[PDB]
Amino acid sequence: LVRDLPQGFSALEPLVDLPIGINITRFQTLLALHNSSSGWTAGAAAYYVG
Amino acid sequence: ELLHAPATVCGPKKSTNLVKNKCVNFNFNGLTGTGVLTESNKKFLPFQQF
Repeated sequence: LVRDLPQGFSALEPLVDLPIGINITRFQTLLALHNSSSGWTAGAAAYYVG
Repeated sequence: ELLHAPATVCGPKKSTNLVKNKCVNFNFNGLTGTGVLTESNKKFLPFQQF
């Protein structure tokens, strides 16, 4: 239990190769809950981007 | 053709056997050199090669 990111250390292991030759300029992500009663809507959660 | 993108098409690799406890040359996925290969008592992480 914590209200924020943990006071510790962890190293990140590699997942993919993907030799993709694309010139990337920007970024956009998304996932939310959408019911069928009141039409398209949104959930209530946040994610971190650094 | 080949201009900028990383190779996506190549031919077969004519590999051979492996000789231990002898002075031999070697080539591990392009990593060339010489010496004697012996059983190690140490471990690599699952994704580490050299």
